[PDB]
Amino acid sequence: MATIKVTQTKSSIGRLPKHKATLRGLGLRKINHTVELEDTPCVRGMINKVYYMVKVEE
Amino acid sequence: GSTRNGRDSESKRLGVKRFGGESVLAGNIIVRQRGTKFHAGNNVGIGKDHTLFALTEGKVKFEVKGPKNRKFVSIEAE
Amino acid sequence: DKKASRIRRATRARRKIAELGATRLVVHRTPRHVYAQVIAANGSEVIAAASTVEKAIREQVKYTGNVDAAKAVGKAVAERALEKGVTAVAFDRSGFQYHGRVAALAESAREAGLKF
Amino acid sequence: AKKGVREKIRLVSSAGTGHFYTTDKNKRNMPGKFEIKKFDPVVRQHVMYKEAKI
Amino acid sequence: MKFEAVVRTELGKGASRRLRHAGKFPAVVYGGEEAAVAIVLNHDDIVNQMDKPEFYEGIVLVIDGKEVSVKPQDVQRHAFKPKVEHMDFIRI
Amino acid sequence: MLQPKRTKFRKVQTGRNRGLAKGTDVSFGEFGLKAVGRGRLTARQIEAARRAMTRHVKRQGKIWIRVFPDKPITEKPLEVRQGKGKGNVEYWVAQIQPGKVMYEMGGVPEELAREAFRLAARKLPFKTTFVTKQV
RNA sequence: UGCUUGGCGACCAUAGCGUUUUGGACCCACCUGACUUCCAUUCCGAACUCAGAAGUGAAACGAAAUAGCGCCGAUGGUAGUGUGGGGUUUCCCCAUGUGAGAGUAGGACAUCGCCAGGCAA
RNA sequence: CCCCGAAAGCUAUUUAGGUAGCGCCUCGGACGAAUACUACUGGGGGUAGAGCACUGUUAAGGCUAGGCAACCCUUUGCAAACUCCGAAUACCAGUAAGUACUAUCCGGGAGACACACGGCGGGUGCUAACGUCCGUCGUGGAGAGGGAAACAACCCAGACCGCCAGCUAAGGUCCCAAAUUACUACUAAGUGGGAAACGAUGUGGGAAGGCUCAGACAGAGUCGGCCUGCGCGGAAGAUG
RNA sequence: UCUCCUCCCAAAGCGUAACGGAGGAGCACGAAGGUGGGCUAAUCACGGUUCGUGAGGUUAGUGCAAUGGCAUAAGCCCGC
RNA sequence: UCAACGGAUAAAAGGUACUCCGGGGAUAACAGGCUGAUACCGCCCAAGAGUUCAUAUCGACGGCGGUGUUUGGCACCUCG
Repeated sequence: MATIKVTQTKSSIGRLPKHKATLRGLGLRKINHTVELEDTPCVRGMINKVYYMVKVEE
Repeated sequence: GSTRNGRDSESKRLGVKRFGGESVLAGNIIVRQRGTKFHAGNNVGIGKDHTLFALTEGKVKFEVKGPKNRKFVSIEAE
Repeated sequence: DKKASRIRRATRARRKIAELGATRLVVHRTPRHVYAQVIAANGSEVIAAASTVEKAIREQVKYTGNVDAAKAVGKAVAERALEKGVTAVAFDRSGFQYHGRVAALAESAREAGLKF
Repeated sequence: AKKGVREKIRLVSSAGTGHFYTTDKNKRNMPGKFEIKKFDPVVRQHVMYKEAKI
Repeated sequence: MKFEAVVRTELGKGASRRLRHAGKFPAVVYGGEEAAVAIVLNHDDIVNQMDKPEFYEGIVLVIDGKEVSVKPQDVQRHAFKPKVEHMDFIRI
Repeated sequence: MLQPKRTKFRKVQTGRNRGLAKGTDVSFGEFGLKAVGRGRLTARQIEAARRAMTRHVKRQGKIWIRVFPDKPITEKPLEVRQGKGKGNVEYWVAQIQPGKVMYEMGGVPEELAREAFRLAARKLPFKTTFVTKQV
């Protein structure tokens, strides 16, 4: 319900195509870029998809 | 020094064309099959090649029914 | 098993009638007695029903196993279904040949105004 | 290779419309001229049709 | 024979495997009316006694402080190593 | 040398040999020879090991061969270029995974079994272990 | 109000078979008769069919009982596997997610609707 | 100079190093979320696995028709073209949030239709090849920078330009060469810094066992297995 | 070898290559099509100079490959 | 049976060491490269042979490596 912050920590070069789409869907654009997003099962699911290259702050 | 083999037919693009829950118009082919791998249930016709197609508009429903536990495609009114 | 054989002979029509979604007039026939039910399309609920085990038909007829009885039952079930607003039925022989009592019942149910 | 021996024939309307169906026959199984009722579209009626060549 | 048993909090492949790396092994106790209990046993302890016949006749498992008489019901052994991967104990 | 008396199909795609064995328990005898390694056991390899064992036991006790070579293996002939169809069946193999009890022995002393099995083990292309019937 | 039977269904083995027992009030079944011929036999009234009702529940059928056989079936583990890492890379492991098949404990001798009949309320 | 940016595929071809339509690029126009990602819901699976109920194939024993042994029974395996079963994923569809100029349609212009390696699933091959043929994802192609001595295709990471600023990735921190100290172990082999079966009182750890002050082992310990870490031999090539 | 069909390879939607693994087709049928009615296999056991009864349950059948189907048969017989 | 099956013509076989041109290291022959089935060398087990006795010498049935070293595989370099 409340907004979480999500940073991209690793590159999106070479990532599976769907994983790149997911980053686009979180609104992440470059390394160290942080987005604030409403915490949602949907937003959480995207994060789970790209956990290896995304740090969450709650 | 040769192969007696070499041959194969063209793939016949069989299979489920509209899955569970899909909205179909009357006439829409649902399944293309060889024999009745799926049987025709309510609001579903069966062609000469055992093509199942929607007799009415609605939603495709698969269902196991009957004493043999056979799969049936029906169109549900929705 | 005679009953199974008969039920085998019945299935094709009964399945068809179900597919057509028609109101069905099912006829059972036993050496003594004869029966007629009008059943909804669902095949679960009976709309109208006549037989020689029923007191009113049993009294009005001589033997229950006769072709004369089958004419009574045909007439009864038809009248009772027409009361229920059942017009146009599909006739389920139930595996008996369309003949003798079964056809007699059918004819009487046609004469009374059931359309088939 | 071709193993087909069934002779093609033209069935012709017994009305003088000249409408013909085509088909084939095994000439051994059917030596005589084939005859069969078929809908003639010109006279819009089912009439007898009889075999003829081609 | 009496063995200490600890009730498993974490279950499944990743946990089961970690136990086995730690010299313990997942096991389950079931039978009677009580629900099946998932327990950890010490491998060396159990395996050392599995040569004795009495082991197969009956042992006591101290689970959650409570002594429970159980017979060995099933053993899953390693493919080729002399190890035990899992045991089923049926309450006696 | 063992091979199927007949087969549905003369040639078989290579495939893979992943997994652990199914028949991993001494089910007929008292002692068995179990595979620790993975590999193909040829029919020749199987018979070499069987002869080794049998000679040693000296017509005492029973031996169970629990592996059957039923996978035909083809080789291209020498001085043939790639192509013109799959090669000819040269030999049969049995796919061995870790755990597979390949042979079993009974009605002998355990020490004689261990020796018989060590001798057979030396004819085989992967590692093995002596195993006993268990409760 | 039951308790039964008959018809038509739902459902399609936790429902099934097998075995045992039980039932004729009705019903159901077997049954009786069929040059006289409605109808029937690629021969036969077996079946189909018709006219019947003396007999009998023998068979069948229904019901009950029976885990005997099938069926169902956890928990736990195991296999595999999506993603990301690692390796000793013909094959594996680790983190996380998912998670069988087999087997075990056990379950189970169905549940339900409409109509009609008999008995009994 | 600025912006975008492929393909080495499919189908057909007297075609195979050509060409055509399609796929992929671009430009204009129309259209506007119909698209992608995720959660949830609904689907169909017959793959991995597994299993032996079928079809085959396999072992032992029983029972026995037959003439040793069917067929059955019990036990036990195997399967690309077996299945009583059966995932993960993927795909199809719906619902919904957030993010995104997405999707689609009609026109102008192409280019390409020799692909490569790497991962994963496979066929072929010897589970050989910097081999070959597919599927799928990545990179190269058309991609600089850092690492991997040097090294298209691996790891990290996408270069608008300038800066004698700072933080980090992979990878590193004795000297070449930018950057590390402390502590705890193990290894003695320059193992590290090529190579297996197998061999061996090398050595470290763990959990048991046998035998022993009624005397073990060759007057106090001793013997042998198991689970494990690290080492040794096995180990021969041509300019240095 | 060249077109077509079936299976496998093919990675549980579709599709997917090799001078990869296996087979088929280049027709047949005026009924072997339509429909109404009817019917239900294989193989054994046992008794009889094909017949009867039982078991069994489709292991049969399908004009012709394989695959998927098929008892309400799509299999088998007959009338029109 | 336009079956070369999207079907160049209605109508078509060969030779060239007498040869020619345009190309290709897209593609063979030499040598290099990769690979190591094969080969060669080594080793493991030890059936046995060896009067007796596995191991003086030899080493069946099988197994594991090394070399690049035979026979091969591939088509990476080179056909201005």
